[PDB]
Amino acid sequence: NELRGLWDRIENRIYNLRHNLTLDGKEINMDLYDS
Amino acid sequence: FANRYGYWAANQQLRMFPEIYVDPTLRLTKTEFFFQLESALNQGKLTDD
Amino acid sequence: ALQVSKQSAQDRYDHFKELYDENISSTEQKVIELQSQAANSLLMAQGMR
Amino acid sequence: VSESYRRRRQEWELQYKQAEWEVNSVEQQINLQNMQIKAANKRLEQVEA
Amino acid sequence: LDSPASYLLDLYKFIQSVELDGSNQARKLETRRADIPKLSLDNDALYKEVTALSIVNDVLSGSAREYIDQSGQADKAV
Repeated sequence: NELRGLWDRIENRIYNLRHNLTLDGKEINMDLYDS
Repeated sequence: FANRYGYWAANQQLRMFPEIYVDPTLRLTKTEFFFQLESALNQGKLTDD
Repeated sequence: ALQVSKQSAQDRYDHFKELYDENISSTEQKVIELQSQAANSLLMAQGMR
Repeated sequence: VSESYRRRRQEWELQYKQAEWEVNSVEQQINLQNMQIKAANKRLEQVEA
Repeated sequence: LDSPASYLLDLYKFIQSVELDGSNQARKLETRRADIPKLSLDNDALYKEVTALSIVNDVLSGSAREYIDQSGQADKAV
């Protein structure tokens, strides 16, 4: 079960790094408002 | 069956995946010498030396 | 601003399952064992007499 | 000491990250003030009209 | 490989070989309380098997209502 949890963890972390600008949070875009 | 869910499935998988069961925390009989490795590694923060 | 303020309480709450549980670890057990091991103080002197 | 140095970091870990998120929370209160600055200007011109 | 079924069958094939016989109630009651290893539908229904207390009503009442039929006292009365 550890192999299957491990390879899925690295796939999720690559997806996050491939977006970058989240850091799984929201670094770049925040507090903006309109109207 | 005293306590049930997850506890039952572990009856097989804790034998059927040996890599779950392998750890340095063995049933150690070698107490006359294996303590003489650990009492030097018995440090809170340490280095490669 | 109300949706932002929620995290001030929620981040202060949801960490603490790492402290109201797992409140002990294997190193701070040995901090007791090497004190209570002095139960041999019934035996430590007897070869004197 | 090996446990105490491990326990110590957690108090500063929480203290920085809560303060960092209140540095995030205060940004809404300063951005909100533009609306009352606009309202006061959109108020004054009506008495002149 | 392991499943809700491998947990259940490890009980079911175990209770079958608790064989002591004669006048004793235990199997007589269990077979009167009838259900079987393939009750209804199939094992993949589990997510839609989520149900309220209403599931119990026909297990009690559905045998109970047979008394007028069994005794022969009435039948046309629903």
